[PDB]
Amino acid sequence: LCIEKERDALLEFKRGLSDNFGQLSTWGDEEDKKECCKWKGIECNKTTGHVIVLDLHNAFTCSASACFAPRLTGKLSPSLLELEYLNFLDLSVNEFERSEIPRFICSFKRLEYLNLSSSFFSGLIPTQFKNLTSLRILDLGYNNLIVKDLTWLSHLSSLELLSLGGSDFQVKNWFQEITKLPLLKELDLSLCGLSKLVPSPAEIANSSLISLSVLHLCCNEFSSSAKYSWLFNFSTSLTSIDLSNNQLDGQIDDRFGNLMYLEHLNLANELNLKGGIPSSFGNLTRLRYLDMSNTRTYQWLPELFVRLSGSRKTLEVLGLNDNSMFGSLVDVTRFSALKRLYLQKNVLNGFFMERFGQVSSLEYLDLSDNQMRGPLPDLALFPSLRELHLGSNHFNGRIPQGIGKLSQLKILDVSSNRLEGLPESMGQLSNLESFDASYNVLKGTITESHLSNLSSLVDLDLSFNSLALKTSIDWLPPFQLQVINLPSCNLGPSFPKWLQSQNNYTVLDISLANISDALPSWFSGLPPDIKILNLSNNQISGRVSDLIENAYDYMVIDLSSNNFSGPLPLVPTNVQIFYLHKNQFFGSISSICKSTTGATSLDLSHNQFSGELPDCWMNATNLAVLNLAYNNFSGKLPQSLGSLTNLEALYMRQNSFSGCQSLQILDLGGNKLPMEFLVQGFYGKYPRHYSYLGNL
Amino acid sequence: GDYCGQWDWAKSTNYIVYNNLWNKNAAASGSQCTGVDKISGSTIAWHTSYTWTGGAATEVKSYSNAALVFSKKQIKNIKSIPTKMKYSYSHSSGTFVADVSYDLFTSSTASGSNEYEIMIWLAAYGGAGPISSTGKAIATVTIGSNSFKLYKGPNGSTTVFSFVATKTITNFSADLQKFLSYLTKNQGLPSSQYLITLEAGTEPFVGTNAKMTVSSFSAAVN
Ligand SMILES: *[C@@H]1O[C@H](CO)[C@@H](O[C@@H]2O[C@H](CO)[C@@H](O[C@@H]3O[C@H](CO[C@H]4O[C@H](CO[C@H]5O[C@H](CO)[C@@H](O)[C@H](O)[C@@H]5O[C@H]5O[C@H](CO)[C@@H](O)[C@H](O)[C@@H]5O)[C@@H](O)[C@H](O[C@H]5O[C@H](CO)[C@@H](O)[C@H](O)[C@@H]5O)[C@@H]4O)[C@@H](O)[C@H](O[C@H]4O[C@H](CO)[C@@H](O)[C@H](O)[C@@H]4O)[C@@H]3O)[C@H](O)[C@H]2NC(C)=O)[C@H](O)[C@H]1NC(C)=O
Ligand SMILES: *[C@@H]1O[C@H](CO)[C@@H](O[C@@H]2O[C@H](CO)[C@@H](O)[C@H](O)[C@H]2NC(C)=O)[C@H](O)[C@H]1NC(C)=O
Ligand SMILES: *[C@@H]1O[C@H](CO)[C@@H](O[C@@H]2O[C@H](CO)[C@@H](O)[C@H](O)[C@H]2NC(C)=O)[C@H](O)[C@H]1NC(C)=O
Ligand SMILES: *[C@@H]1O[C@H](CO)[C@@H](O[C@@H]2O[C@H](CO)[C@@H](O)[C@H](O)[C@H]2NC(C)=O)[C@H](O)[C@H]1NC(C)=O
Ligand SMILES: *[C@@H]1O[C@H](CO)[C@@H](O[C@@H]2O[C@H](CO)[C@@H](O)[C@H](O)[C@H]2NC(C)=O)[C@H](O)[C@H]1NC(C)=O
Ligand SMILES: *[C@@H]1O[C@H](CO)[C@@H](O)[C@H](O)[C@H]1NC(C)=O
Ligand SMILES: *[C@@H]1O[C@H](CO)[C@@H](O)[C@H](O)[C@H]1NC(C)=O
Ligand SMILES: *[C@@H]1O[C@H](CO)[C@@H](O)[C@H](O)[C@H]1NC(C)=O
Ligand SMILES: *[C@@H]1O[C@H](CO)[C@@H](O)[C@H](O)[C@H]1NC(C)=O
Ligand SMILES: *[C@@H]1O[C@H](CO)[C@@H](O)[C@H](O)[C@H]1NC(C)=O
Ligand SMILES: *[C@@H]1O[C@H](CO)[C@@H](O)[C@H](O)[C@H]1NC(C)=O
Ligand SMILES: *[C@@H]1O[C@H](CO)[C@@H](O)[C@H](O)[C@H]1NC(C)=O
Ligand SMILES: *[C@@H]1O[C@H](CO)[C@@H](O)[C@H](O)[C@H]1NC(C)=O
Repeated sequence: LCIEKERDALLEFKRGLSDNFGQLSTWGDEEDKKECCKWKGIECNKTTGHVIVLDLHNAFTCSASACFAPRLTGKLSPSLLELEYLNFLDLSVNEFERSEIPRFICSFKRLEYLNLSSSFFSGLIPTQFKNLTSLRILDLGYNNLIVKDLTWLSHLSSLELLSLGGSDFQVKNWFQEITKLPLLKELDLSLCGLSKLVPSPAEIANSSLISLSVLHLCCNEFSSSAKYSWLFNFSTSLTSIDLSNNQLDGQIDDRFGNLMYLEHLNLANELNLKGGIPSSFGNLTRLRYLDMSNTRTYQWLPELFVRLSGSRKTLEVLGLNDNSMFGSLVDVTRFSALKRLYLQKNVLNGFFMERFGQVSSLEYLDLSDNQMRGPLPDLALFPSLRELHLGSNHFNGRIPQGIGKLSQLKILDVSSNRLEGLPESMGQLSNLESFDASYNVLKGTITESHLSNLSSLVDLDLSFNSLALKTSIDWLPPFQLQVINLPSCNLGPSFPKWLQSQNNYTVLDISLANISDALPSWFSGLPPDIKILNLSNNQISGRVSDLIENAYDYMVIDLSSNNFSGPLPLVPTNVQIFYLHKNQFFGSISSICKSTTGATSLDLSHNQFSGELPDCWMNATNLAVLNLAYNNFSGKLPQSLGSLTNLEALYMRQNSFSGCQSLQILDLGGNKLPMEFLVQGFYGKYPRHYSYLGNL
Repeated sequence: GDYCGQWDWAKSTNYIVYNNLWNKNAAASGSQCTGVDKISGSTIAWHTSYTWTGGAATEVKSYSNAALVFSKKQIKNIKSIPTKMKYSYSHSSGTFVADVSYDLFTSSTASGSNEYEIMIWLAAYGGAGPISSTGKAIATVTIGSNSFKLYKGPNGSTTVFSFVATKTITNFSADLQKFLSYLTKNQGLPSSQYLITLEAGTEPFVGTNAKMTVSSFSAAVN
């Protein structure tokens, strides 16, 4: 294998490109990398050596609000003409010199595949492409191309696929040119201006017949059924239609029904569909995908389900979210092949009942942001669930005892419901990664039985219930929580002991518990990556000067309303909220100077701090609200207090004192002489607003 | 002056400038610092120097921006949002990925969680791209002799629209009311939403010895 000419040509092509993210690193002239066949993106033939495939394609990796692709920048060398037997050429996501498509591509004489989609090519399509007689797959979509003449298409008599989306499309006779390809199956013409160029009936009459299967016609301002009617010259062979983002304003066309062999209909992101699926459906019998998201359907849910009755044994994904649909979800398990069902953000004022016993194959279900009532159904009828979101509803009743039979659930969200209790089977899930049951009226006590076998739990959210959590001593937890959110939960008279084996947790909110025990010795060091620490409104006592060790992820510390005492704890270098009011601390606060602090809110009111205020406030110019009231400070105020240009509040009253724009409030009562701040970085990129309802 | 803290900011009259090192832990051996140079009338000039390397080379490290303070109003009642921005950029060596973009956050109430985000990308350096569910633009729109490709994507519980410029715009002057009106008319943005934040700044991914200087910046909500 690996004839030297091919290796030299590939090396010359490599030389032009400027890689920066490790791609093409397998290529080289070193004797260790002599063999061409083992290179990445290069595939040879078994008998001869001339390579067959050159697939230097990349992919998108996405983050909170951005995506990245390791695009290859360089010049496309003509030495690729040494590839006389090549038939696969996929250079899709790379951005080369943003210029015209190279002309030598027409002189491969054996090409059967070509995918330059999503590159940054521009200019007119080369006219020499008429020499690509053997092409079968041609993708040139979503580049800044300009197409206004399709005369080269007539000579390409082997295509089964042609993608020309995202172009400045201006061909008025495109139907006639497309029809000249006898074996065309799938057509991509998305993002073009097909609204302005609708085929005429005469030219549709003056054309051959070609059996199309998949149509990808999106992002054209159709807005009416009279501008895409031509696709109904393909009822015999149509199998997939994608008509998303077209600003459609009207009833779904009744001729969408009676389309045999249809399996994939996408009608998402329209203007107003005004009733949703019409009566013409139910004749489909083969539907496997139906996306009508964000279309303002205003349809009765049982009517939609009865009009979809033809594809019970085949319908797999049913996206019907961000619409306005009303009614009750009744008899969903009759769909044998259903796997996904989305019904977020609707006006569903009804029940979730089964009223007959048959199993379901649903793996993803979400019914959040609705007004559903009644109790939950027997969840043992959904053995293969993987996610389950039922938040913001008005569900009542206890969680059914069959919840422990799922054995595959990963997410369960039942927040903002009127749920009354939790079952003992919750422990047997063994694959749950998150559990959120906040803001429910949950009663009773949770023993270790409810938490016996959750070996993959990462999220625990039982915020603001009447719940209790008592675990027996000498219990070894099987999970390492990363977020602990248990406010207003009775964690016991003593400090919880299951925390000893818990490491590597990012937040800890066990406030409003009934802990009446001193800080245990074993609770001496928080995990290094701790973010939020809230122990407000408890009866914990001891010294916290040896508990905070200046981690690099601190954002919120709330040890207020307790019985803490001792020297003021070290302030983290990146903390933002520092609440320590209603405690029994004492001494001077001179240690608020040794390090620069980015705190935006600190409260030290209602303690026994004495001494003199340090003249070091220039090191913390990020302050917004400062509270030192109801303490026993003395001495003259520091002049550095005039350097806090970001102050909005300064409460200093009930003291023994003697002797800056946006300062809305200035309280200096006694001493012998709603506000809202911003904590940034809470929801990743997004900030959070905190309101301080300070007294007066 | 110049400040290098993670969350530190500078609040001037009718303007606030942040550093916003909100994802600094994703990289190793990096630094950043921003500073205000001159303020006059409604015009603010600033600069931001940084050097980020290694780590997760596919994530945004910071969004040092210059935000505007205004009385929150509904999109219906906004007449015009004039804006200007002239910037220069100075990187060095190689493997440079960054971004310059406007961010507009809107929600249902005056102070609520951000439900809608609108980004305007005036420059995409070295493979930086907007969030997109499909990876493909869903609209091509021209505003004031400036072309833009529109992308739609999810960010937790937020919908992010992105107007990426076809060519780099180092001197921008426009009225952002057109973008919001187009979004409400065609993309389904509710017109009763409250525009809570308007800002503009950079977003580095990987860059060595980089510095961006905004010579002028202005914005207002009428
Ligand atoms: C020429 O070259 C180009 C190169 O650019 C080729 O173009 C690429 O081609 C490849 C295939 O060859 C494409 O990859 C494929 O992508 C699809 C799409 O994945 C994305 O969408 C998924 C579904 O999104 C819906 O659901 C999610 C929730 O599940 C939701 O968040 C979305 O918003 C969306 O919801 C909508 O639909 C619902 C249901 O109808 C509605 O209810 C709802 O309201 C909405 O309307 C999504 O799951 C997926 O998520 C991935 O990405 C995120 C973010 O990065 C990440 O967090 C996830 O973990 C996922 O990684 C994407 O967002 C994908 O489905 C395909 O999957 C195949 O492959 C995998 C591999 O493991 C298999 O497991 C699958 O079973 C399946 O076989 C596949 O990955 C690529 O997208 C495409 N890119 C571009 C830019 O074009 C081109 O094809 C080449 N041409 C030729 C001829 O060769
Ligand atoms: C690898 O090379 C062999 C040898 O040329 C190819 O097999 C030939 O294919 C052609 C076209 O079908 C026939 O006319 C020849 O008779 C075949 N050769 C022999 C010896 O029978 C083979 O197709 C190549 N591999 C690939 C994937 O194309
Ligand atoms: C679904 O398909 C049937 C045929 O299988 C259509 O039936 C035709 O139209 C009406 C139906 O009331 C009747 O005249 C006959 O059943 C059929 N007409 C013929 C054979 O000439 C039915 O109309 C289709 N559904 C819809 C909504 O049109
Ligand atoms: C928690 O679940 C695990 C699942 O692996 C149980 O571990 C084994 O489960 C099988 C049944 O599939 C039993 O036959 C084994 O005896 C179990 N092993 C052990 C060591 O118990 C585990 O039993 C479950 N927890 C409890 C308390 O039963
Ligand atoms: C403000 O913070 C700085 C830096 O944290 C403090 O600088 C310290 O100053 C002392 C006395 O000169 C030195 O011994 C330390 O080495 C310095 N620390 C650092 C990190 O440089 C400064 O003391 C603080 N207070 C004031 C009023 O500036
Ligand atoms: C295209 O095919 C014709 C017909 O044989 C031939 O004359 C011409 O040279 C070919 N084009 C190229 C660039 O080789
Ligand atoms: C109509 O079809 C015939 C088929 O023989 C073709 O020759 C003729 O050019 C077509 N009409 C037009 C206007 O192209
Ligand atoms: C194609 O559609 C047109 C509608 O204008 C119709 O006149 C013609 O008969 C159709 N041809 C078919 C279905 O073969
Ligand atoms: C520690 O937590 C992180 C999440 O930040 C996780 O990726 C990692 O696997 C955890 N390690 C252990 C040992 O639990
Ligand atoms: C800490 O928890 C209490 C009640 O659980 C809450 O009122 C307080 O706002 C929390 N602290 C912060 C900084 O949000
Ligand atoms: C738990 O604390 C609340 C509030 O302090 C109190 O009303 C209640 O009696 C306590 N429960 C017990 C068992 O002490
Ligand atoms: C904690 O302080 C409160 C008021 O300061 C007091 O009523 C309570 O008895 C103290 N707790 C203990 C254990 O002394
Ligand atoms: C409070 O300060 C006063 C003097 O300002 C003095 O009685 C003593 O230092 C403190 N007394 C109490 C009860 O805290």
